[PDB]
Amino acid sequence: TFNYVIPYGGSSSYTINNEPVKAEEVTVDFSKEPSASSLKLADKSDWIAYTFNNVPLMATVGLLAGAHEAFLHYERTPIYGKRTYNIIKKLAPIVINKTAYATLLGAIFCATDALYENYSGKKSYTSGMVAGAATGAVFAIGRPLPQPLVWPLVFAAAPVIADLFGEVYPESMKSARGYGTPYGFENLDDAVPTRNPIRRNPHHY
Amino acid sequence: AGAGGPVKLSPPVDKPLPYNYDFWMDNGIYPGQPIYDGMFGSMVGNMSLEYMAKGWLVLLPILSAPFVYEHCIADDVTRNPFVPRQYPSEVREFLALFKNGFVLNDYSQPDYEEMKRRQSGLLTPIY
Amino acid sequence: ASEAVLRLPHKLRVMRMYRTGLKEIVNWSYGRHEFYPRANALRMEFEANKELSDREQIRKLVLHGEDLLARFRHWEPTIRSEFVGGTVYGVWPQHCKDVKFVPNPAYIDEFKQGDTVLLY
Amino acid sequence: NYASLKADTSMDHVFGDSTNKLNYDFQLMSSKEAFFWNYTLYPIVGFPIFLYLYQFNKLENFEAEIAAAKAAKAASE
Amino acid sequence: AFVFSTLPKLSVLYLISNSNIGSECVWWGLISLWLGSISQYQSVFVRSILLYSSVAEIGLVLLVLQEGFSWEAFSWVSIYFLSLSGVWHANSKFVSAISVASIAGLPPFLGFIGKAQILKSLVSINLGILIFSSILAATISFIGYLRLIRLMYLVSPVKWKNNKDSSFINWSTWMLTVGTLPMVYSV
Amino acid sequence: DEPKHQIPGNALDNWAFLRTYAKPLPDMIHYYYYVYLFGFFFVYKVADFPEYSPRVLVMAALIGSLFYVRRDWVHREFKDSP
Amino acid sequence: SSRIAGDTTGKYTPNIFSPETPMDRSFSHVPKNPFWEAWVFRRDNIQREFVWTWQTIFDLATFVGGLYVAMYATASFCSRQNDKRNGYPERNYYFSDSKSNFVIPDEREFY
Amino acid sequence: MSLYLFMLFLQPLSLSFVSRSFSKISSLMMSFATLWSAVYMWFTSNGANQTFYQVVSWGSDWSTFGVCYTSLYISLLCAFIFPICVILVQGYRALSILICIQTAVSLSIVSLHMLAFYALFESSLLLFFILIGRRKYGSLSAAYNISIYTFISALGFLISAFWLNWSFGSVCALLPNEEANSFVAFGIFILLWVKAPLVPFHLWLPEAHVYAPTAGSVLLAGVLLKISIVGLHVFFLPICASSIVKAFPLILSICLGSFIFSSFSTLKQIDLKKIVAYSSISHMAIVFLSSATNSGLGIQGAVLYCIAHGLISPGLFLLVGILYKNTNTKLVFYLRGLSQQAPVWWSVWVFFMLGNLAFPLFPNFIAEVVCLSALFKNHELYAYAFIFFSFVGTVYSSTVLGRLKGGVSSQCVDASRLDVISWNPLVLATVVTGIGYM
Ligand SMILES: CCCCCCCCCCCCCCCCCC(=O)OC[C@H](COP(=O)([O-])OCC(O)COP(=O)([O-])OC[C@@H](COC(=O)CCCCCCCCCCCCCCCCC)OC(=O)CCCCCCCCCCCCCCCCC)OC(=O)CCCCCCCCCCCCCCCCC
Ligand SMILES: CCCCCCCCCCCCCCCCCC(=O)OC[C@H](COP(=O)([O-])OCC(O)COP(=O)([O-])OC[C@@H](COC(=O)CCCCCCCCCCCCCCCCC)OC(=O)CCCCCCCCCCCCCCCCC)OC(=O)CCCCCCCCCCCCCCCCC
Ligand SMILES: CCCCCCCCCCCCCCCCCC(=O)OC[C@H](COP(=O)([O-])OCC(O)COP(=O)([O-])OC[C@@H](COC(=O)CCCCCCCCCCCCCCCCC)OC(=O)CCCCCCCCCCCCCCCCC)OC(=O)CCCCCCCCCCCCCCCCC
Ligand SMILES: CCCCCCCCCCCCCCCCCC(=O)O[C@@H](COC(=O)CCCCCCCCCCCCCCC)COP(=O)(O)OCC[N+](C)(C)C
Ligand SMILES: CCCCCCCCCCCCCCCCCCCC(=O)O[C@H](COC(=O)CCCCCCCCCCCCCC)COP(=O)(O)OCCN
Ligand SMILES: CCCCCCCCCCCCCCCCCCCC(=O)O[C@H](COC(=O)CCCCCCCCCCCCCC)COP(=O)(O)OCCN
Ligand SMILES: CCCCCCCCCCCCCCCCCCCC(=O)O[C@H](COC(=O)CCCCCCCCCCCCCC)COP(=O)(O)OCCN
Repeated sequence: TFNYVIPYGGSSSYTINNEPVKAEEVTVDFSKEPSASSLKLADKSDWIAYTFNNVPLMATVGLLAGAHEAFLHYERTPIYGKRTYNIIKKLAPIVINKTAYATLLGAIFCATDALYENYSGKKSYTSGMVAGAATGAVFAIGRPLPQPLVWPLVFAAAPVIADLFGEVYPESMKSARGYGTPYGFENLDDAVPTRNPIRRNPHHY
Repeated sequence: AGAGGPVKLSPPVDKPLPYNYDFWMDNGIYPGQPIYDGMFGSMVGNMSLEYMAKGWLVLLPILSAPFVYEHCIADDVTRNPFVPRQYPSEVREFLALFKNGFVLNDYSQPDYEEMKRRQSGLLTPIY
Repeated sequence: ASEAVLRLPHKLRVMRMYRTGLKEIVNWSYGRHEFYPRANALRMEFEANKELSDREQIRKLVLHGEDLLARFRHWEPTIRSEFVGGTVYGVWPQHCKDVKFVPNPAYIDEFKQGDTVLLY
Repeated sequence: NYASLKADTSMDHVFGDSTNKLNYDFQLMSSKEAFFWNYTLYPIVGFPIFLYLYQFNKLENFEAEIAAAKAAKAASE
Repeated sequence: AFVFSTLPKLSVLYLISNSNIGSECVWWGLISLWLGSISQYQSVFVRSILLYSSVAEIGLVLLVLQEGFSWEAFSWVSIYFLSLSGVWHANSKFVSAISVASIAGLPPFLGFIGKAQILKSLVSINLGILIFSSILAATISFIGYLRLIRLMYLVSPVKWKNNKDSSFINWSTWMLTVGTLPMVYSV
Repeated sequence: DEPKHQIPGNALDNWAFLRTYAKPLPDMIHYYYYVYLFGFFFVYKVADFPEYSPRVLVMAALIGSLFYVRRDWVHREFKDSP
Repeated sequence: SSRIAGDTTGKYTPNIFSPETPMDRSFSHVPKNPFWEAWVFRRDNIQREFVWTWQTIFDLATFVGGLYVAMYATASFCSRQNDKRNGYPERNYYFSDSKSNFVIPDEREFY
Repeated sequence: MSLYLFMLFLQPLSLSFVSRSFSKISSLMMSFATLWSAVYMWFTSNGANQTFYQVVSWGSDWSTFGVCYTSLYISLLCAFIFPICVILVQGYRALSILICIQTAVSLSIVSLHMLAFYALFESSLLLFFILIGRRKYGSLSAAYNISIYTFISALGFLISAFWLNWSFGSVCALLPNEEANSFVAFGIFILLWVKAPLVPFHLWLPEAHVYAPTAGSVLLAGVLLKISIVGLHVFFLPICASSIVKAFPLILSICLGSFIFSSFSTLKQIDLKKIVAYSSISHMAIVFLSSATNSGLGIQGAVLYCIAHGLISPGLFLLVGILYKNTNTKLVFYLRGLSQQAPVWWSVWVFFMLGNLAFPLFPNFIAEVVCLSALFKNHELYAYAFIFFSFVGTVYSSTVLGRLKGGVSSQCVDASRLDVISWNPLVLATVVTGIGYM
């Protein structure tokens, strides 16, 4: 409007609908659909199955962290001097404990997420928040004062961030095209494509 | 002499200042004062808040006794020995419109119920 | 009783109690005519117990008189206007000399007045 | 450089000594007391809010009761 | 270091774009973006700040190039070359400041156009995680570039060698300033 | 003289704590070799990993960030003992 | 011991070598106080004495969060009343879960 | 319009060719010429053209410039207030930085392209880092704060602009586009959230103002805060109205909370500049809420209040700067007896403080009345909340005035001829707007 007399923006009729018009005459899709593996892992029906399918990721991350710390300890120890102690006995707890703690935290998160979703019966943000909060509570069992408040918050926030930018964002902005005519405005006289642009072939790596 | 009277100057600060020193108002003359008198330090007349509350507790019933009778115990019919001022129909109808009017308490009138409901009007605008 | 009063010796404490009681007699009175009988009554009250030597009884008397003088503190002390706590105290305070006045302020390096950005 | 920290004792005889100090500890209200007084005073401040809530609730309840009775009268008849 | 941190990249980007060498995985660019930004912020030495900036940016560029945006990577590499030339061949404080600003992506300089091409490409693919990471990592990188600006004009008197060999350096600074308006069509 | 921030701790105790970083420093090539090797094998393996939910991925990233130990931290605390 | 720096006629010169102190802008500066300066420093740098204690958390949550909650609840009530007043269908607000798509009233439509 | 833009481009250009000794005189003459060109732009703006008074394009969508009601008022305010900043600043380096900042800001207001808007407003990012972080009187902390807050908000705005340019195909305001996306609305909103200080993103402002030079503080409060309202009216409400209506309870919560917390924080301040900075933060909340109502009464009220603030805050910052030059202190505790010692400074200070409290003969009163009317149009409680809490501003202002008004002082610290000359235009403008020539 760019005036001071009437409200800015506009209004669209709710009664009047515009019949959908295809973006192009022929649509070629270079985006592959989700794999059967993805759907299997995503299935939260059985909490135990869901947990056991998704823990490998947490275990791997714990193993990488433990390997990192163990290597740092091993690198410093001197080869030239003989050591009374056994290095593996010193280093094995590091890796084992890190992997176990990571797996336990990821198990708690996955279990609570599946159990809440089943009990509630709906896929919602709350399920992620309560799983994160429970994981952060387990993380901060014996930590000083600030940490009990901070970790349940950071952990609860992480599934919120994942849901907003991993699931809601793409579905929200699926229609936008970028070529031909703007999604909403097809009356405007813009070049109309016979086929959609294919910027890349479907990936295979 | 109103002008030129002697004054005592407040001593310069010579010790670490308290964090909440902004509660003290000092212009440089000797008797500095709190931001709000009675917030701290000497209290006027040596009377605490508890003393004032006990006084108000003793006083409040005696002061409220006249008002509670007429407003609550008494009723329109029994409040006064006469009816509200009688007006011609054209004048009376207009006067009855005013919510803050004095003609709404005429029990003798056949429109008493409506007038009473008008007097106890809306708390806030409906729209 | 305040700490400063408490630290005082016995003699100074009783002198202070008499002084404060006389001032409070003045504050609660409606005229100078009332003051004279009340002040004579206060004098007689102190004179009556002056010869007491029992320390415990003296302490009891002092403490009670201090509680009475604390409760009967006036909301409005009668203070001379020119003294601290007075209406005309500080109304137009006398200015001290040695005031630092900068003459012709705008004409000192008039062209280059302003803030500079120094850089490294 | 800095101002002198030495006081002036010229008027000490006339207006009294500065020996007596304030007894305040310069600390604020307790947290428990503050919670009570904030949650008491703020509702008093927001008196219009409660009047609007009261009237709106009364209106909505009346309207719902009217609808219920209307339904009842429109069912049999 | 300057010639071998810019020139080699063009060949690899051309190979990737022309030979369809792209993967569905976004972890590697996301990692490069975050690691580079955090390491740039925690690095005391100025050479490490400049080296980690290239890691972060080339991670983002890798993510953009996998999705088919060849034109934007070829324009980015050219702007990045011109931006890096003046910071690396430091002789004048002003040239170095304009270079750091262009690497940072400030709008009056050509560096803004180069960053804009990548960011514009990112919004088309519509991946939320990448956009969020990009914003936060860019802020962290900006703190490192502010550190560089602080070191030159706000920390201590600076004296540098009089290496008066600015072959293309004056031209590069001019091309950075002036080039924004001609290349505005791209973004 | 100007007001300055109070430094917690005694001067000699803080300096002693700072001196625990002055230890034989390994070369970074040893760490880099292993990271390059395992990273190459990891990239090859990653193509075969199952597709994970975004929420699980983000949680794994959080756990990894929390469990990551800075190289300086191990360096300061490393003791050649059982 | 003092001299007038400013010259109205415009023939102003700074006598940097004058034995007598110039009455320049620096003449009127107020003398600082060692204790006041330290108070100013302490007041500005009050983040150093911040400590996370249950009392601090309680006070913060009760006043800041409490006000924010009260304000949100009031705004939601006012929006609900306005929607009822205007006759508009329940609007789809961000956190409200409404099975209605109404957001902006149609200017052409008569409500 | 073309004359204004040309004068704007000439002002930075002139410095390159000046003698380095005539810099201040040339800069002042250029500032006055830019003001006169702005008056010419006002003369050549016909009210008959209701939508945009004038639009000029120089070959591309980026070079599309135009003036509307908001743009016209803000541009005139910037041109009116710049001469004061110029005279207050000394040195070629300082002049160069200030003139570049002004050119970038003044070009941003008239820009009609989101990407061009971003290019022009954020160009003055390093210049503020350098200005606020100057060698002796600056703070690096404040510079880092302002720079990081600006970069993060403007980057979010840039991402939203890129999506709008990809989806619609253009990002020019003159092309009617509507979006219901909440991510894009949030991206555009975050810039407005930070630039116009709103709790909890207001921390950058007070630090910057305290450690900025008086010319910088005057420019910042006078017009830099207003750049948010141009972005709202020109780049947010046309496209993202649906999201402002969807989030109105949240917007109202955040704006009222900003107003309350900022007012309470102003009570704990001992530095005059911090007091003026927190007053600005409190005042910005009403403008933001009024514009978000998307009503005629609100948009006009917000712009009017912005002009009133852009006339009252520079005055207070100027008087504070003059006092600091005279005394080298900003602590209210050290400053006493200012009534007796500076009767002329005190009169203007009291007048400006009365203006800040929105008294009837000041522009703030009319502006506040209009903004409150817009809030009352939305809901009665909305207006009541804002009206009630206004007393907190009175408490802090009264306490400050009382501390400054009386006491014992041995220093005559009054304004010189130069200081009165600098505030006279601001006083006259305040009076004229107060009498109803808004
Ligand atoms: C005079 C006429 C010039 C007008 C047009 C030019 C075309 C005719 C060439 C005529 C020569 C003039 C040179 C100008 C352009 C150079 C191109 C070129 O030459 O080859 C192109 C031409 C054919 O290729 P093409 O036209 O590109 O099209 C092929 C396909 O379309 C595939 O190619 P494609 O990549 O172009 O595909 C289209 C592309 C779309 O691509 C485009 O749109 C390109 C945009 C143009 C940008 C221009 C900047 C590029 C920088 C290079 C500067 C030129 C250097 C000159 C080098 C050669 C000198 C002769 O779509 C894409 O998405 C691909 C991405 C492309 C890259 C992205 C563009 C961004 C570039 C970076 C910009 C960032 C800004 C940085 C700074 C900017 C500041 C302002 O080749 C020839 O004609 C023969 C080459 C012969 C050259 C030398 C031989 C003569 C001498 C022989 C013996 C030499 C020894 C003796 C020495 C004698 C002197 C001592
Ligand atoms: C047997 C050989 C031993 C190695 C074992 C394995 C060998 C490698 C095999 C395969 C390697 C490929 C994959 C490994 C990770 C990729 C990184 C890499 O390889 O670079 C080379 C790297 C050395 O490169 P460099 O350039 O020489 O060192 C640069 C640093 O400055 C180094 O200097 P610095 O360490 O002294 O400084 C560390 C600095 C460096 O900074 C970083 O680490 C940046 C990384 C941040 C995130 C990375 C991207 C995340 C995306 C992951 C993508 C997958 C998920 C998809 C979606 C997720 C969306 C984010 O970070 C810190 O300051 C410590 C904090 C840790 C992260 C900071 C973020 C905290 C956020 C949490 C918030 C909670 C706080 C709230 C309360 C706060 C109160 C106010 O080598 C390794 O570190 C490998 C060790 C493997 C341990 C990784 C632990 C988990 C791995 C996956 C989790 C993903 C997060 C990454 C966390 C830490 C990774 C460094
Ligand atoms: C045809 C008929 C003829 C009619 C004339 C028509 C011709 C049209 C234009 C011709 C005019 C000459 C152009 C001037 C070139 C040199 C200017 C310069 O060096 O600046 C400082 C210089 C002062 O020199 P100095 O005091 O003797 O000492 C400097 C020493 O060399 C070193 O001193 P330092 O080491 O102590 O450094 C301290 C530094 C503190 O450190 C910093 O702050 C560094 C910050 C990094 C850059 C600042 C970032 C923000 C700058 C925003 C741009 C300002 C305009 C804002 C408008 C928004 C535009 C999107 O502070 C400064 O240097 C000044 C602060 C503000 C100036 C920054 C603006 C300059 C931007 C780039 C300059 C152009 C160089 C190109 C090089 C060409 C070949 C080498 O010139 C000035 O008087 C102020 C700047 C004038 C700006 C106009 C230049 C145009 C740039 C705007 C970009 C728009 C695109 C270009 C199109 C222009 C029209 C086609
Ligand atoms: C549409 C254009 C925009 C797109 C940009 C890309 C296209 C480029 C278009 C213009 C390119 C201009 C490149 C500018 C280079 C600047 C010139 C230069 O570097 O000269 C050097 C050259 O230095 C040398 O090493 C000379 C060696 C070779 C000389 C030139 C080689 C010429 C070969 C033929 C080139 C013709 C092209 C062939 C057919 C296209 C001299 O500098 P120094 O003496 O080393 O130090 C300077 C000292 N100081 C400035 C401080 C005083
Ligand atoms: C940058 C965003 C990160 C959030 C920052 C918040 C502050 C961090 C503190 C950590 C707290 C953990 C994160 C909580 C934020 C979510 C908001 C809570 C609201 C809420 O509980 O409603 C849920 C939906 O909200 C939602 O989950 C979607 C709301 C989106 C979050 C807010 C977006 C804007 C915030 C940005 C403010 C400033 C940015 C700076 C960080 C339930 O929904 P439901 O569907 O489950 O219904 C229930 C049917 N069972
Ligand atoms: C960790 C962070 C937080 C931890 C601590 C938080 C503790 C705060 C909890 C209480 C805070 C105040 C209470 C407000 C929320 C009460 C419960 C919310 C549910 C609700 O909306 O009920 C409405 C409350 O009344 C209302 O509409 C609001 C009444 C109270 C507002 C006025 C009180 C103070 C006034 C001060 C000014 C603030 C507002 C200024 C505009 C009335 O129910 P409904 O009819 O709307 O039905 C709507 C369907 N539930
Ligand atoms: C917790 C209180 C919220 C704090 C914000 C207070 C006031 C902000 C209002 C700004 C006005 C316009 C912004 C539009 C929405 C922003 C926040 C609205 C509240 C919100 O989070 O709603 C969510 C949807 O919004 C979204 O999905 C987007 C959320 C924002 C994204 C965060 C960062 C995005 C940055 C992207 C940069 C540019 C990207 C451009 C491509 C979920 O609500 P729901 O509808 O699902 O209800 C389910 C509950 N049961």
